[PDB]
Amino acid sequence: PRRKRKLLLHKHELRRLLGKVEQKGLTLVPLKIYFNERGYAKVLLGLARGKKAYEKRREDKKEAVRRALEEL
Amino acid sequence: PTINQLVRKGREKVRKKSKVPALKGAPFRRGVCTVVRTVTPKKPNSALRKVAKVRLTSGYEVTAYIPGEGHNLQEHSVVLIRGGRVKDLPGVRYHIVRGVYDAAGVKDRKKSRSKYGTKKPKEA
Amino acid sequence: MLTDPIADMLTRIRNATRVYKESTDVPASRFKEEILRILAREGFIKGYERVDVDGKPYLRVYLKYGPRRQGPDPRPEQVIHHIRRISKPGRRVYVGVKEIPRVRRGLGIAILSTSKGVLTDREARKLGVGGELICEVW
RNA sequence: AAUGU
RNA sequence: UUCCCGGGCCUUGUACACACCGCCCGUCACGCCAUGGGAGCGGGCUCUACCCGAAGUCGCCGGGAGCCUACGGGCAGGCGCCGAGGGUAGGGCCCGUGACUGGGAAGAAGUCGUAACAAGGUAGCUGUACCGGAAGGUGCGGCUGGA
RNA sequence: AGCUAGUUGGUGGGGUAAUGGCCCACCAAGGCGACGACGGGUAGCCGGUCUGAGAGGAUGGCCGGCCACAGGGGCACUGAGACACGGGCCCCACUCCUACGGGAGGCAGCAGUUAGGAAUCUUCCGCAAUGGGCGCAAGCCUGACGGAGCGACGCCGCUUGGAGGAAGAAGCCCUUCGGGGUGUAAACUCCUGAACCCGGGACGAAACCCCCGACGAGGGGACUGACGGUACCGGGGUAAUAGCGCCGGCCAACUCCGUGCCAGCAGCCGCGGUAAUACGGAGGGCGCGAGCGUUACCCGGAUUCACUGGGCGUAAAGGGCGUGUAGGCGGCCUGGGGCGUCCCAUGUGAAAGACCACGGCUCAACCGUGGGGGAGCGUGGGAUACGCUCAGGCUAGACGGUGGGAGAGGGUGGUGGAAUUCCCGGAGUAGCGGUGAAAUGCGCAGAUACCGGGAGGAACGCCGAUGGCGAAGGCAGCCACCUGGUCCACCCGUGACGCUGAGGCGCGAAAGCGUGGGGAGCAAACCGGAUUAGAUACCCGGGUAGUCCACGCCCUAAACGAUGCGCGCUAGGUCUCUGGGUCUCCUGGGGGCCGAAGCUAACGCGUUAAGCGCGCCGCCUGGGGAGUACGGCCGCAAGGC
Repeated sequence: PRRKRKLLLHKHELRRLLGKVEQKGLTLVPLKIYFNERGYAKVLLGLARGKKAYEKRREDKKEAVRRALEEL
Repeated sequence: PTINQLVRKGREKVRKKSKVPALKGAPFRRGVCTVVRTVTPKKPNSALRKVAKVRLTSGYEVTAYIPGEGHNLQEHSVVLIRGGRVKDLPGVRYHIVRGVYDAAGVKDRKKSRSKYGTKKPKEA
Repeated sequence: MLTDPIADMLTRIRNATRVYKESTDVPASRFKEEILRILAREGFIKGYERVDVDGKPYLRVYLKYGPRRQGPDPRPEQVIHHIRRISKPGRRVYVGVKEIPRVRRGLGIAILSTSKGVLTDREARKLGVGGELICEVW
């Protein structure tokens, strides 16, 4: 199910997305999927804000005492 | 309560509910698959858990988990149900025993195999 | 109306000693004396004497304690740390000689009533009789 | 004078 | 120095604690799970009444009827009570199932407000009654687990 | 929650081996049930077995004992015995033979098939032994049984090897590139010799029988072995299987890379978001070993149904309160009985099992022998402290008498003033009312404000609280009547007459409901005006039920001290209501506040206990779903239980 499926984009179109992707932290995300006139699976990509830092609450007393014990 | 009261009524003996009615309390139980799905977990975890609606011999149509990485279960395969909930996916209370009937062991697996169907890989 | 006479007595002793009272009274009962007679014999109480409160006959128990102590809370430790009724009117308790209790490994007594009179758990064990476990004291 | 993935 | 913004110190309330930019309630929309009701259908078990009733035991007869006799009788046979089972009808408890429907829980950044928690901005909660998209509001009375 | 008509009993029968409603006539109206009948669900019962410190809990597979059945169901025949597993009659279902009219059959015996299921074995060998049946006997039959077979299904034993052997090969893994680890592990040297080949080879078996003697006792002789040429013994003899679980915490065992809330783990908490000791592999480590893990089920942990051994002010948990039935519990002294209780003796407690001692297979697992416990229950004798019972006595509980007392305790009949509204009448003029500010509204049709009269309803200011009364709900002008409770004093009378209380009965704020009445003020619903984004609200102007009365319902609540009732025992202090006193002070009853001891998770409680005890009732065993549904009772309904 999860496969590194390859996409098809014009050479000049592909380089423009590489310029933006390598340079900055902007993602390319599947915006949607469908089938065009000809009847081919055609995916619509988007430009990403990225960011969205995932807050991770931390340090459980238990560990803290734990380390103190052993280290010293 | 007074000792007299205990003589009159007596203590209510426990009685516990079966975490798993795999009927006749048999160890495992065979059953067919009606729907082989992908479900999204509770609130902290994210993923696409591979569970499969199975219709056991004992008339129950229950949901069951499919362990390992990858499977070969079809919208109508013969499976053997084990028993073990999944604190993550709601009404899912039985694990599907990998390596029996249509449920294939795990390809490439090499560690805790006994519990994943896969036989001992010859060191070729 | 006072439901359990003995239980009352054993309890007065308790409460009483609990506040280092020199002595307290208890409604006179011939049976109760027999108990006290044993409490005395084993030196749990200095002793006791038959007396009168407005014509009504009582028993005066002269409590006993340990010596005063050092440190905060100088109160002396009791000789009667624990006194508890076993067989109550709501649930009488009986023991055959072979089932008579062993109180505090021995440093405690277990007064009971057998058809041979009111004896301790030894006096009783040594006599061959069991009966209605009255209470245990230690 | 309301609400806050 | 009332007011607006920021801040000391003490005290107070708190269902907050990544701490009020906090917490949190009910309907509504969608999807899924179990369950109640539901015109009724499909069963299982059991009960009662009556009709037909094998075998067989027992009870009569055993004669215009055969067979054995040591003619007292006996067997065959005839009849009857009882009777497994079947048939009809009506009840009972339980189970499955049903268009549709009531509420319930879960679901993920859905839609509407904001009732509660700090006088939560009208103290709150409560029995009851009425009312309203929804939380809820209001009357009467009660509690303090409020001033 | 009621059940019952052969139902319960009786007289006489029928029947059997025998009692009996087992069956039948007849007579009577009985029998059973909250100490749980009837009905429903589940289930073969015990010895034991697993677990457990134990008391308990769970279980009844193997082996022993009892019961029941033999395809579903009925019936008898025979017989010492059956209403008969491989006997019979009949109906039913099903399969099979047929010349279609009637025949044969029942594996829940052994072995085997198929179906069902996660899953459960050879169409075997032998009657040698043990046991059975028949027979004088030889002997026949015995899928009982003694064995072999298959399955790590379980327990015990056994092996894959033993002594050497490097600053430490290679490979692999990590590295602060020195080096660390796997690792004495291996290769390597010796060494022993599972297996396998060879040779010997069981005990189990000594009898029935025959002979002598009388076929008795005794003595002598003879045959017989399925397992098996197996166990075992002797000779020789090759180093000759290792897997599985786990390594974040509970829990013993850490590093590199891959992946990037994906893939996945998971028993709980929880890991996974680009250095993951938690996912996947590898290296390494830990545990265990022909096994290791998973799943299900029981006990444990869980004093988490608590007897041992729990609780109920705020955590779940006091019934809304009385009266009281059954029941449970009961003061002081004496005597009888001796039921509970205790003691001794004795019978029973089958075997096996468990415990212990000693032996048999090389150990053990197993197995043999002997020994000790064992509740319970029967019988016999004894004891009389406590419980019970009968009797005699007592007055310390309780109740009664005399005398005082306080009180918004209750029910009925009246009646007193202040206030609101309305009407009538004076007088009087431009506003009144209302809010945060307004407006709707009312007012020049003469309101608001002011004086007098009248009508009518409801509630009773000050006193008056921190007070009083009541079982609770609750009760407030005054007067009279009828009436309950409660306190004190004197210690006069009765003599344990007591405590509690499943059901039962009655009382039960407010709202609400039915008739009829009443209706001044207030006010859900409703209508306006504002506010606001909206305002089905808060604020303002109106306004109907209802709030009031009578009678009858409803039966709930933060019906709260969120604290059941009674009794006894544990410092004091201070205020207060009410009574007695040799009223400087002591004493009884009630209501508050602080605080000995003690209790409590803490807050707090504390002689008005949440302390220390006893009796009895009620109630709680995680949050939600739910005080919901179903059932039932109750209710007019709402709704209650």
